[PDB]
Amino acid sequence: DILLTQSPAILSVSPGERVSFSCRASQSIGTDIHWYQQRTNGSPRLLIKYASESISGIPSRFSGSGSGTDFTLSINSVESEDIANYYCQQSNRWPFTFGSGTKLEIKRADAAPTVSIFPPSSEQLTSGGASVVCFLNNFYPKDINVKWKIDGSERQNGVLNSWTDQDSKDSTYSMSSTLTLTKDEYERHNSYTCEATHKTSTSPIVKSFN
Amino acid sequence: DILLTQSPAILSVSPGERVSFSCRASQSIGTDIHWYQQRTNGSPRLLIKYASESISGIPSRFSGSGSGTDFTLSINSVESEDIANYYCQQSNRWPFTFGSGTKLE
Amino acid sequence: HGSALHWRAAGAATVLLVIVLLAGSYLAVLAERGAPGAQLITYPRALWWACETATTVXYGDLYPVTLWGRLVAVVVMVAGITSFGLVTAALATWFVGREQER
Amino acid sequence: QVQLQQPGAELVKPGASVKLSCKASGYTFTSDWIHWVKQRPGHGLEWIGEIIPSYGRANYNEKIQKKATLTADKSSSTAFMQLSSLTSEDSAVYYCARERGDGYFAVWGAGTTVTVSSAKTTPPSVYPLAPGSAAQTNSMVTLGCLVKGYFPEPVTVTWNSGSLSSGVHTFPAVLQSDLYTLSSSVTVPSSSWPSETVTCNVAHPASSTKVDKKIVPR
Ligand SMILES: CCCCCCCCCO
Repeated sequence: DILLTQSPAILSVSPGERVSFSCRASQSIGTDIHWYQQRTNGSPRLLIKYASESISGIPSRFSGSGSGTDFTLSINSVESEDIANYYCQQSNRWPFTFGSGTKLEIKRADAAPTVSIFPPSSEQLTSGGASVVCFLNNFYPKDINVKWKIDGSERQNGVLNSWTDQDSKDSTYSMSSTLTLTKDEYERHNSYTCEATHKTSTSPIVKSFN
Repeated sequence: DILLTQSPAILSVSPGERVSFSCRASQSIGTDIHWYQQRTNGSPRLLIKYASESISGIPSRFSGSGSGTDFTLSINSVESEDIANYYCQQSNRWPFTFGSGTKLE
Repeated sequence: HGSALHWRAAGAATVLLVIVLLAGSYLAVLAERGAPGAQLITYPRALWWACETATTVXYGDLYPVTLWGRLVAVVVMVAGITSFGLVTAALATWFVGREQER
Repeated sequence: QVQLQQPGAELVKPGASVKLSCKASGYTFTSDWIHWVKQRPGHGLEWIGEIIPSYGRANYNEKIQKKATLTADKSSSTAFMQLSSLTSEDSAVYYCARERGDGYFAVWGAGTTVTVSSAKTTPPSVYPLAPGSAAQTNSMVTLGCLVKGYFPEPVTVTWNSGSLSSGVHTFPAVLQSDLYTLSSSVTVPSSSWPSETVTCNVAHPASSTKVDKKIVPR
């Protein structure tokens, strides 16, 4: 069957530049290639049909070119909403096949994380245990670390972290750190501390509550 | 003439896994490829004809796929009786030719 | 309706040919999908294929590889050849009648 | 309007079988094909098979083992996919798509998340996340919701029924002891809260549940 190769798998570009995704077929397929966009947790969306034909509803900065074996999807002046995975698909021969996909990245300006710590809810405490949630929102680059401290002492057990993909709105990243423990252990302590260490500052941004 | 390349020559797999034998032709031959099984001291036996068409008497775990130059013979959940040599054969152009064969372990 | 039989049949062959072209396009795609390597698998180019098939042109850009795709092809060829042959026969009948009067 | 409607999720026991649905809307022709595409977490699109409703014929991907069986019903304009004898390999999002017989997928369904596990369905518990008494604020304030102890994926979290979209972060779920957990954050101007209501909406299709949680100060 027809193999479609998308290389490289990741394209990193500064906001405003022109980007080009590459799609190569293992044999000549004329102009029978179609392009799709899939954002995080979204369904794929048709951008270009038959290599170069535009679709209504799609921004004019999207264009396509090529014929035979080598095809190109281009974006003039990349912006934040363009952050997604890009797939090519051929309809020249049965069966239809898909490319492996290319992810788009945007190199924005460095941004310090906005830290917020949240005490457990009364609804949860009533139910049983307690979860202390800390939000590290809208930072860049994605590399970041979070330290939990209880009464001045570093805590590691009961900590589950979660990072998001690059954001479609401002090209930043975000992470959530959750310290989960029972009310039987939550009560015998006073201060819970969330610390954030990021490239944008030698001094770690700290948030706490009693 | 048409060269059929079977690589690797030996496939080693744990009992129960899915295995895939590879057969590559030196030029496009559509789906004109056939697969054979030969056990120790036995005669070859047809498993798949025309790349994907099944044969009566052959266990359903045997399947085939591919077209053009690259063809695959697959076994879903390999068992002991599958231990043999596997050959591909093309009938697209004269003369018919055989692949070099892949042994299953 | 007592218009000349040869012109009626010619008209009928034309309408029938158009039907064969449309049905042929539909049935070819239906037959060819599922066969690895088949190119006759989208309707617009299938109709183009039907046209060159009915006229016997083919060029070789598109053709069926399956049994049922080829059977559909043969029907399209015969319908095409018969239709054009029926037009020629109608033209002859016209010329013959007019040469008698002349 | 939404042309292809798929259920949000299906929970399947290892070895069992499920029948996914795809309900079509809008213009329907005799030349329409319905395709099914499998996508495992963090991976690409994989073509499964196709069916032409007006004739009923179906074709399948031959490179993979046949787990699917495509049928259709012209009366209800619904396409069905019968996945049988499922394992963990088959756990993925399954999209249906419409092709006008001209080669491309014009519209896609929202996808049905299929989870294969021996576990049991568990509705999520939603907890409010209001700032503590000591927290100071600038021009903006951050609120949140805690979706904990649900199974299986996914959950859809919106703020004020979609009215609040800007400044919203819904983190990927973390799995531990057969239970998923995530949080969603929202940032509104501090002058607008709690003067104006902020409420998160959490829907868990696998248990047919949608609950709200208004975010009030402590
Ligand atoms: C004579 C036209 C019949 C078309 C039949 C389509 C073939 C079905 C493929 O199994």
